[PDB]
Amino acid sequence: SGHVSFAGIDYPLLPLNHQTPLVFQWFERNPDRFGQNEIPIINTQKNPYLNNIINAAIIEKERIIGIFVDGDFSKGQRKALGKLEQNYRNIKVIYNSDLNYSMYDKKLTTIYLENITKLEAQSASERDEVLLNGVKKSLEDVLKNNPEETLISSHNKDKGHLWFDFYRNLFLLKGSDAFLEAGKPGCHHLQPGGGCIYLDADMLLTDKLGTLYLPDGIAIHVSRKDNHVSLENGIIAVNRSEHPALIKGLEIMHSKPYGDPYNDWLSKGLRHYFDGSHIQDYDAFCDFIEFKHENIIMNTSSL
Ligand SMILES: O=c1ccn([C@@H]2O[C@H](COP(=O)(O)OP(=O)(O)O)[C@@H](O)[C@H]2O)c(=O)[nH]1
Ligand SMILES: NC(=[NH2+])NCCC[C@H](N)C(=O)O
Repeated sequence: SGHVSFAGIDYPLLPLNHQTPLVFQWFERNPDRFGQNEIPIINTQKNPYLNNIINAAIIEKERIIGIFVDGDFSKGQRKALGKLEQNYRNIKVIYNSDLNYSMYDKKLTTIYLENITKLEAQSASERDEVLLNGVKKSLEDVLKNNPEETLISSHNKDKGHLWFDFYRNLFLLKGSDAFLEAGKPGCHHLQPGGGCIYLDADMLLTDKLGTLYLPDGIAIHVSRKDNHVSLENGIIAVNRSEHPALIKGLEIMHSKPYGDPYNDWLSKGLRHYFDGSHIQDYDAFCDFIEFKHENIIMNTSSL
């Protein structure tokens, strides 16, 4: 079609054409279980992820493919990627540290003390003292820990899947203009403030994707098992840099102690923007926001 309507509000279908890079990501918790001249990206029987990205890139030789990487990498491991970039020159390896996220950041001192004030400003006969006393100990712990400790820093390699699911959302905020910001070659063909398409390393390209259309230019993976639907970070595709729905999620991260990429940023951000006030069912959002493509065998890590 040409559009779709949700909550009584109308939403046009926006193009994501074959310029639009596929993004993969690998945040490797440990680099030293790899050879120091091995591409520090996992390619094993249960998940041969390094095979699923190349084959993706081969199926799409004339669309850019980004590999969003992060980990304390040996010089030789960085040149394993280097060989990978010249041996296939649509592939663009991008180091997390080569991007500046300061414009999207916040200090937990700030974030906590905000909530401390909000709660203390409410009726004592109404307020969440249980929470009121947790954010102050979180406060108590960050002071002693480190004055200038922020959201972005917190969600570190130590913090497991919050490491890579947090920075993912940041990446997409920066979108296609991030190929430029690290300095990656032969990316002049990317449009400004342009979108991207993240992929779990395990969503398998089979055949060409083509030119995607979305409600307001955003879609995400939705799980459907067996009797269940969820929204997933397995696929994320936007049509531009700093899409609002994710922007709102970045705000909810700034305005909540203990925000979470999955529940707060991704999930509630999308849905508050799309459904600020909850007129449509959750599922009827999941359907409205679902990313459909027949040429990808979705989320093959469950097998
Ligand atoms: O050590 C890891 C493990 C996972 N991932 C990311 O998590 C995504 C999906 O992970 P997987 O399918 O293995 O786990 P699931 O979330 O499906 O259980 C991958 O594409 C990666 O982007 C990562 O960056 N580093
Ligand atoms: N974003 C994702 N696709 N996450 C994984 C969801 C499926 C999960 N691997 C399972 O056990 O079924």
